[PDB]
Amino acid sequence: KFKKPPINNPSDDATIKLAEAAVSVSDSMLEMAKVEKVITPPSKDNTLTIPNAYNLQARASVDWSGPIEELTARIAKAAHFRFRVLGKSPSVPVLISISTKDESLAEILRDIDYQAGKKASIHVYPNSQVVELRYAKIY
Amino acid sequence: GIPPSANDLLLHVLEGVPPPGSRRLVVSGGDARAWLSNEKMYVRTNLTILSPGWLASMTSADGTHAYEMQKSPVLLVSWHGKVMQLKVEGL
Amino acid sequence: GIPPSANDLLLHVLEGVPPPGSRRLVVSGGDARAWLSNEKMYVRTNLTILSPGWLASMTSADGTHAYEMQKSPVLLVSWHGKVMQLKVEGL
Amino acid sequence: GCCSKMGGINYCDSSAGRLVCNNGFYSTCYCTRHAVMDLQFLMGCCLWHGGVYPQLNSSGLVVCNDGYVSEECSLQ
Amino acid sequence: GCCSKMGGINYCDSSAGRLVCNNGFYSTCYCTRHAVMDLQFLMGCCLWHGGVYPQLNSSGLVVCNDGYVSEECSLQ
Amino acid sequence: TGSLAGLQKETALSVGAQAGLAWRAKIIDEQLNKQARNLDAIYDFNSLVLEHNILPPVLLEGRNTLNLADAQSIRISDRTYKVAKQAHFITTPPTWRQYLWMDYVKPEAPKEIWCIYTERGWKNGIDQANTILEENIARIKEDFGGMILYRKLLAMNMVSPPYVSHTDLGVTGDGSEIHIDDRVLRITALPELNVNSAEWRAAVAK
Amino acid sequence: CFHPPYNNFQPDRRAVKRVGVDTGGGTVGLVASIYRDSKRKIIRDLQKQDIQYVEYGDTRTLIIPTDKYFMFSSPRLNEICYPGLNNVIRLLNFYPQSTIYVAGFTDNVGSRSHKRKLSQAQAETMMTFLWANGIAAKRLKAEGYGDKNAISDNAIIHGSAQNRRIEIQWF
Amino acid sequence: KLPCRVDGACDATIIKMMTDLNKKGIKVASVGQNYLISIPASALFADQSPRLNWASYSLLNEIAAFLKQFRKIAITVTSYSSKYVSVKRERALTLARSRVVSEYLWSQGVDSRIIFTQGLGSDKPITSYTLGGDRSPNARVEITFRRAV
Amino acid sequence: KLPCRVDGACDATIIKMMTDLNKKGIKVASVGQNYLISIPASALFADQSPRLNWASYSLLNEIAAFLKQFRKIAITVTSYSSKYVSVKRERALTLARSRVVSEYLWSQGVDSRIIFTQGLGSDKPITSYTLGGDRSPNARVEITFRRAV
Repeated sequence: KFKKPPINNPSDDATIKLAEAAVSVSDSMLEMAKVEKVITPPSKDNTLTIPNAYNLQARASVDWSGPIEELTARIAKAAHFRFRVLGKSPSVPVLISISTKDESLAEILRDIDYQAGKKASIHVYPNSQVVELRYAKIY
Repeated sequence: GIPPSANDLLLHVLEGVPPPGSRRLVVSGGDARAWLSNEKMYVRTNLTILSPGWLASMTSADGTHAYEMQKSPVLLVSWHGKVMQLKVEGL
Repeated sequence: GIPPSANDLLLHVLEGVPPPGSRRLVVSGGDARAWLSNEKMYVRTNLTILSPGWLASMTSADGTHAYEMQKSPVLLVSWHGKVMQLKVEGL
Repeated sequence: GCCSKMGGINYCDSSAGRLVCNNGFYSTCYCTRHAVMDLQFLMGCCLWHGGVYPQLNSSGLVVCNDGYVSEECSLQ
Repeated sequence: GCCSKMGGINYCDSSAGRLVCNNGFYSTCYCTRHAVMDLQFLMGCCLWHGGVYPQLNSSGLVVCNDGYVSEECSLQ
Repeated sequence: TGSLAGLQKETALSVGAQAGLAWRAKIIDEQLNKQARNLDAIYDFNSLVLEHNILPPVLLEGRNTLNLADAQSIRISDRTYKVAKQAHFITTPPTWRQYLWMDYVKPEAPKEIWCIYTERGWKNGIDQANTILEENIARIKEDFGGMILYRKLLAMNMVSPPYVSHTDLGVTGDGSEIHIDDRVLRITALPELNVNSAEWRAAVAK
Repeated sequence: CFHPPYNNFQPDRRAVKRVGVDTGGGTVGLVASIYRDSKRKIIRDLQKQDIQYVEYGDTRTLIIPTDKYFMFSSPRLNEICYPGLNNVIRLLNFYPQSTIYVAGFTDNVGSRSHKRKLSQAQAETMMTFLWANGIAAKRLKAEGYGDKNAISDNAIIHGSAQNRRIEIQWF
Repeated sequence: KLPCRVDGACDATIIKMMTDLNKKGIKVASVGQNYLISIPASALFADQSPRLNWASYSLLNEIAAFLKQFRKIAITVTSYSSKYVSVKRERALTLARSRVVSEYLWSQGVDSRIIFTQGLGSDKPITSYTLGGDRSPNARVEITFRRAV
Repeated sequence: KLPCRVDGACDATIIKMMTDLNKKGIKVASVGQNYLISIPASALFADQSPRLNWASYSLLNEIAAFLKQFRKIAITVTSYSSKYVSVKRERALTLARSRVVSEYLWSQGVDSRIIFTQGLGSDKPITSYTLGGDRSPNARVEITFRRAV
């Protein structure tokens, strides 16, 4: 008998076409990210703004596709920290999309802070046990 | 050329009173109300509208949203971090 | 007078979007797509066209070729050093 | 049978859009249309456009309210 | 029978335009029209011209789109 | 015909196409709904939006262009760039459902040679639905690739960024209606390609 | 009996259970044991699962698919497919003097460092699973290549699926 | 044409698996809209190690099938153990146990948004009788959630 | 009206000739999309001379009939021998053997574009048992290709 190892479930041509589009999207993003990193080298990291402490090492798996404030409040309530909001919330809402699996709350907050970008910022004060969300001075 | 400020009918939409001369639309799948006055929908809900795009928006003190937008038989909303759809009939 | 530079529909042909107002043609025998808009054929492929002759040509970054030519029910192509033919229907 | 293996239906709570059984447990059945349903599949054509423009056509073409033509509802 | 003396047809891979058998071997059968075929013989007249010009003629002459006259399709 | 010695219904295709198109559209919609989160991860329009909620423009690229205008004269070019669409204010980001979702309405409006022609129409409708899905995929890929090309050319210093001017008003209005903090925002310069090649910046990746 | 999670890394007593259950014949049980303990029966069992065996000259090679013997995009070993791993250990027990080379291969999707790291992690995981069953550490070496030397075309779906693999060679 | 209930859900089925879990010995409690599932550590893990037994996956499948009947946003998994060597070893053991349990629960198809995991060691006992090891009643894993609407 | 398969090819026929060649003694191997045919030199040539026997043309016809079943671009034919007198004589012998084999294969109707011929002498052995002459297992001719689409 002659056989070759990978014999999976039968495939659909719609999924085949979506995969063929997604590979080209992926390596276009890879080339653009490489060019962007070469032109602009970053020099600072948000570890200074968001440090870790005890009871920030409890872990979480999250799949969230909504606004930032409710998710940040849930993370702060699970981390047993007070929650503070600074600035005016914009009329067009700040939307985030997180889909992770089994990582620490400090890493969750850092990914949320990086995905927020120029609209909002996350700060953590462990001596006062405060998680702070501040909105940008725009509009 | 100063642009117009807003539509003052969204205050009545926020309070829940339908616009005069309008007709009601049937909304299924979630907690929302909708009216049609001048080939535009006015939607009263506390959810977040994601896909179809709105023209004007107001917010109340307790967290209720009022939208002015063009007509469409479907709305894409986020409930508590989960994306779902609302069906609009009677257009 | 300066001759025209190109036809800007070939960018959409390279991206795979058909030109507006055109109709589809059926291509058999190989991996190619063709459209007919103004009694001219627009062909998107990655093979090499040998016999019938084309009017304008563009190339993408990944090796995709887009041709503007006159209508014809047959094409001669080179695949991997082998010459074969493609059948065009719907003209 | 909504409140099966319980005491039966007490009333429709329209604030949540759910039935209440004769115990203190909420039921899984809906009783208003303004209840949270996980709707992901909707029928009808000219979706994600302005809807079907209500003109009557000699041909079988279906045109949406934004000028788009729906090929799926169009008769061949 | 395409996948004969094998486990039968798994699915049509449209990226290559070929059937896949239930083992790991590609089949020799085509399953899309956009597959590499070694076509050398094609029928029809006014080939290597613009094609048949669609006018209806009182006589039996067949004219191509470049002004050529096809004597093979032309009736005597 | 042949050698010298050799010389000496249509409604089934239509109903098969009209059934197969809707059936294939429903199966394509189910397969699209199976992969909802991966499509959101791939076509992330939300994180490509600029500072003042402005959708980036769409750019098209062509390489190694030749035109035979007529006899005795040809025109060639090395590269060409075009602005297909222009930037504008948005309130919501786009989603993949406006591009990829197909339309399904259930049709409830209905023998020697009937079956084979019904089967032929049944395959024809499936082929038509596959062609429609391919065109939709090409359209969304074109839009996303144009936005990625704009983001690359902004770092490569060939396009200009949009310019936003905001005017601040105080407490405006009459005694019957007031507004507390009016702010009017207007973009004054649209993005455009530049022709000054001496100001371009190159990128060498180690 | 047999514990499904790797039998606590103990040598299984497969023959005595069969010759104890086939008595109510001893000769029939011995014939069945000497049939099912043969090398060709192990090779045909590995043919019943999706593992390929190639012998050419004095070098033997096993091909194992990561899509079924690993969890998705992880160096974690899929615990559901443990009979294939046990048959791999049973086949490798027949050559107690040779040296083992294990190599990891992925397809073309992703970044170069990501492909190299995933291949290296899968190769180290498979080498550790080989080491924990009795094979000494001086006879093992693991290496992870990316899309360097593929066996099929990466521009097609089935050919790209055939390229993600673990190669085990011995003399 | 509209759906009439939450799909794959039945109140009789909920009562049936609540009664079955209470007869098996897994404690299921409901006060208001809050729900608690308490599992002893001996029915899931080995003797003070973060390794699941092969036969506990059926119990985990039953717990997942019970959890699919509700609509929820966040689940919390908390682990408690007893004193063996020091505090660092027992906190690490409880964190690893909660990580493995929530990994299998997230691998199965529960329709939640966030799952939080913590291991508290031996800080909060529920019984003053502390003579056993993993057979003690205060060595357990707890799954808490709130039913939404 | 369109063709339904590649002409003159069948999967059952491919399996039949693979089984027949493996039972005869010619090694046929397939890994991924690469195909290898390994032939002992005693079944084709004389005792360390580049002269084909008259009876080996039936085997060459069988190999050509197997090779017509696929679509391909390039074929590689490589010859290996054993140590007889020096290195120059064995490289010349292997080059002549590969030239003759590829000449007869190109004379028959294989639909390939390029056929490459090389003779490596005795540089790459597959077996440490090197006592025989042309009867040794490491004296062989190898035909490798990749199936295209």
